[PDB]
Amino acid sequence: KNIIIGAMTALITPFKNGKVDEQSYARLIKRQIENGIDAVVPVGTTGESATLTHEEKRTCIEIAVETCKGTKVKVLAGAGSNATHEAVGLAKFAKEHGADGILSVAPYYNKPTQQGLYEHYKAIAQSVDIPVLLYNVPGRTGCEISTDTIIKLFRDCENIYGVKEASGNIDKCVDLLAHEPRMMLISGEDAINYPILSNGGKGVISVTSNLLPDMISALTHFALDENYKEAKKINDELYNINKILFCESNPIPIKTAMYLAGLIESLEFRLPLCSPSKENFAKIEEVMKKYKIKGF
Amino acid sequence: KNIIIGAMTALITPFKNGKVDEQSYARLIKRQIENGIDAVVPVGTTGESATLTHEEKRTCIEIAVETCKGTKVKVLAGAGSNATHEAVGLAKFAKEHGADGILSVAPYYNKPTQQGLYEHYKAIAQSVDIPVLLYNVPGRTGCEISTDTIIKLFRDCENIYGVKEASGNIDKCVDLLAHEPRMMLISGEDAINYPILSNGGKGVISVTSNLLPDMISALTHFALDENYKEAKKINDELYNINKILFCESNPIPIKTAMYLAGLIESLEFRLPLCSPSKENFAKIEEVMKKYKIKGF
Amino acid sequence: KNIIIGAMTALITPFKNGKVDEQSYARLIKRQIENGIDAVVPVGTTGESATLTHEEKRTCIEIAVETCKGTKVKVLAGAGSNATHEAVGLAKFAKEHGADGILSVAPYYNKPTQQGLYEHYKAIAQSVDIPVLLYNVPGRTGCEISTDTIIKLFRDCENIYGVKEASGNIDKCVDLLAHEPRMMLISGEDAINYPILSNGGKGVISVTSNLLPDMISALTHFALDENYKEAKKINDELYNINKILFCESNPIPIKTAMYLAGLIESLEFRLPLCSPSKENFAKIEEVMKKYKIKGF
Amino acid sequence: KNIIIGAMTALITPFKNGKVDEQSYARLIKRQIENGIDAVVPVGTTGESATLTHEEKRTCIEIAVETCKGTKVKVLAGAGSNATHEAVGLAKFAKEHGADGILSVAPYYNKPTQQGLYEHYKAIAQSVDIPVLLYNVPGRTGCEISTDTIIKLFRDCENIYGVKEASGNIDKCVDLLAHEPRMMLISGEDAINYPILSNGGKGVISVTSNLLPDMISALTHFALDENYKEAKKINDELYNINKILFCESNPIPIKTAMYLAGLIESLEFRLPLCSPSKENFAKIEEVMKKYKIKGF
Ligand SMILES: [Mg+2]
Ligand SMILES: [Mg+2]
Ligand SMILES: [Mg+2]
Ligand SMILES: [Mg+2]
Ligand SMILES: [Mg+2]
Repeated sequence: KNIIIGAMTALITPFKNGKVDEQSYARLIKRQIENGIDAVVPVGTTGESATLTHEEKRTCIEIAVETCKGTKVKVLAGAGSNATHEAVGLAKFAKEHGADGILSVAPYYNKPTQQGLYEHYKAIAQSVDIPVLLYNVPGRTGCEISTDTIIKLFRDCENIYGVKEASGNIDKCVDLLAHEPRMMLISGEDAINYPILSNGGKGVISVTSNLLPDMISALTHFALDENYKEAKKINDELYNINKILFCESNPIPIKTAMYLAGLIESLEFRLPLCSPSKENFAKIEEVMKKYKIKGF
Repeated sequence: KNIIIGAMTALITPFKNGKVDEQSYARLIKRQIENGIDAVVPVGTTGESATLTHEEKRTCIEIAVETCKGTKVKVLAGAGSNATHEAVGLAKFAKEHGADGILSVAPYYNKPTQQGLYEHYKAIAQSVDIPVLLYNVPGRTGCEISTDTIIKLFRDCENIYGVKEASGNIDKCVDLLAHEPRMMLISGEDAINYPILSNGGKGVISVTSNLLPDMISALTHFALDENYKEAKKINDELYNINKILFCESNPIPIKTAMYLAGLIESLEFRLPLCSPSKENFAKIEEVMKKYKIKGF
Repeated sequence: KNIIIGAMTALITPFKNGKVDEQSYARLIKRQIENGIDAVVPVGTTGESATLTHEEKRTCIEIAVETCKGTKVKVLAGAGSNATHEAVGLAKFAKEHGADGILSVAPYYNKPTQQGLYEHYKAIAQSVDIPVLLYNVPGRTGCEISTDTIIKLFRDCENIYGVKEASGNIDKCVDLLAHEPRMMLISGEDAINYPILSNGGKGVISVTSNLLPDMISALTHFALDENYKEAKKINDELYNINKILFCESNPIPIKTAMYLAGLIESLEFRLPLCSPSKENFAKIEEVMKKYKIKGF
Repeated sequence: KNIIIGAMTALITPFKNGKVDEQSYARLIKRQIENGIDAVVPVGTTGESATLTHEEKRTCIEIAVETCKGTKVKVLAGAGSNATHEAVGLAKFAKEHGADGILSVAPYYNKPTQQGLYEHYKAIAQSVDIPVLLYNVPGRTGCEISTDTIIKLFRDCENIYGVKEASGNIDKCVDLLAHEPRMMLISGEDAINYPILSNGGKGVISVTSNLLPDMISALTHFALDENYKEAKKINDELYNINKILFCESNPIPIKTAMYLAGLIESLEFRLPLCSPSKENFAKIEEVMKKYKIKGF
């Protein structure tokens, strides 16, 4: 199977005066490329996919594809939906614009059955010829892709090569790789990046890397080289920022941190996302003081 | 405040060959009107709003408006989104197509903070001049509208008159009406329709009423007339069907039941929703046997 | 079946210099009698049963029996254990001292299966000829007595006549009384006393009644007389204190309130229970000011 | 600090005709010793501590102590209680009978606050001069020892040297060792033995080791030597049995398996524990066939 693994970043989407800051966006992707990141995920959860128009999604994927040309960095485009017809369309659309693969979140809100999830992802995978990474985040979607469903999809569909887990469930991570060791388990939870990698996970799709790409990149490559002592050291040092970045719902803290670091001009979200409380603003600013934040 | 209360039905959306069966939709609405229902909710969760196009939503809302003409039955249109710009747009469109009010689900997947939810709903309420009913369903959205946020919205925005609760949390129902007894609490959980009504709730937005509109209508109207003994008797008799209608994710069981009863022509969903398991199909058929299902 | 129902109080156990203050205990029970309580529950959860010696349990049960003599107030003695051999002994012990019935908590910590729960309570019920009330509080025990297990025990064993539910699950309360309407469902959760009673529950075993026995007894008797408007009114008025009494784990707040009210001499617990934080001490004190606390 | 780490077994307690089978108990401990186990835990959760008398607990600790003399194997005696005075007594008794340390479970059922847990464990630790291992299992106790409380006790009390974690929470395991890397984090959850060990955990207190002590011991010692590929390989191979051993509440499956393997004579529990379902009995028997079970 064709795969996209390694250190990867769920890119924030900066807004300026209500619109996508296209210049900032490209500049941020170049900063990730320059700090050892292996792939970028435009228009994921961290990129506020829910509040972007279809045209803004196209724009962000196109900027990511264009910025990564001539480098080793791959573009794993977010292209999920809780409607199978729309998710299939978004997958073909990401391929048509040159994405190397797609990240496709499990359907939110309508809670499909395991059978329904299987048919959902089989339709997506059969619609394109580029790698597809499943994305399990039950706290956001209201549903869980079972281990059996993931493994069935991995074995039945060529393009489906792994899953990005954001479930706080290391037992499930053991279950997955003990029964299907060929899949690419990807950490979707920065605080437990090292435990997932040390169990055989092959990458991360990180929030923290927006702010500290060199550290997340070093962590991942130490771990993939079985330098677990060095990987664990970085994971431990990052625990405090990894947690504070979820003091409020992601991406509210990471965008606050990027703004505090001078990496984006405006602390703008699209409703229903908004600025954090005055405490969490102060707590994020205080935790950042302990880390070396790369500039441009 | 202008309100929409009483016995209400979250209408299923029947499909035939992948298309909305418009004749069937109108005939099912007529059936609801003739069995004492006070309002119909087109394109809610039970109506598979997630997989309908904007034009199909317009279509279902318009059929609901047209079928209720010349009766007392109101149209409380589903018109929510996890993107505030879209939720405001959907509310304005629901008003333009003749809805009497809107039901607006709490943003799913992106988990806004309480501050974000307040701003979300304040934008929606200010966009139209028809009643707005909040909708709290944390098992599906991944977020909760706190009691404090609900009360603030009720008090600060003229159009917001209550909340549909699907949270399995009678403590919260006490909290709401003990601190703001002027709001309209609406049951969004059929099995506990009577406990919510007996605490001062003023209506239901029901799944079971799709199949048993006369029983759900009688229950609600008994409760509103303070005949609690008769309301509880129907609530108790309906428990088995109320629960089996959630053996699988709503609306999979209710559509299965409508098909088994001959009220819809084909057991069709839009992916990622699909037919129930053979075992759950049999269980639904078994529970139905104890109830008298009105025809057309 | 012989039953013990109505408004009941899970009595706090006052300590003085590390021992049970037997006069205070007696003084507290007559105060409950004088304010309309129908039964008292010595040595329950609220009475710190876990840290009392066997002899101490005997003293509190005997004081309860003697103080209630010649009044209509009954003694429903706490007599549970997570070891069946011991639970049987405590039930016999409780009967020998003149208790009218026993409250028997579901086995904590060792998580018996439903089959094990059945055999546990069948052994207890067969050991005495006085009524047995089951007690389901899964947040504390780690196990749940299923509806089916409760109903089977009710139907198979003479002395088992109902269940005290502290599970925040009004759905289960509907489930219980819809399938076995002859059982005595007892609210073990003060905030939702009225919803449980309004569904056919026949009593409460209350924490709040320690402080406000007149209000809890009036609430219960209003509801049993089908004056739901007046029962709901007291339930609504009591919500703030009903919630603050669990700001920390019961009985830490209620004993704090009893001490603040001058109803007990010193705020003493047995470890691992201890005084609340200074912040919750103040919170409790502030909520109490809105209520009229009967004296002795 | 004095520590007890490595591969450890939460010993089952065999019954024959309702009494502790003392000869079987000694023989099972010798089997653990001969298969590379570094310490045995008499009368823990897996040993049915809840239903043993004070006499039987002393008998089991004494058999463990006597059987381990002249070997390197330590005795980490279960000696916890939800009453601090009793937990202090049991700790004192464990030491007097020659235990090398004690395992002390967080108070069950009575739900102490974090302040209360601190005072509870400080009283225990100050009562003896042997190592004390905390034990967090919130699914069974209804309370959680927070990371902050664990670290405070580790730093404030000499003999408190770590925690056995049964919480399904790899995030917390990262939190613990990142802020206090000197403590001994012990896996109390067999399925995730390897992830905990690979993050710096230093031992296991295992259920599966009752049946497969050689495999658990090899896993642990591979991991302590950073032979992670070999440790993970055993962890993966053991996943199926690790999970099936909790098909029903531990120790029902493990005793069933020990009986099925011919390692104990009689499948006897003390109520409220009981035999597993017929179906689970078969599922355990099926899964056992894939593993080589050492004899005596
Ligand atoms: Mg790589
Ligand atoms: Mg599995
Ligand atoms: Mg409140
Ligand atoms: Mg020794
Ligand atoms: Mg070695």
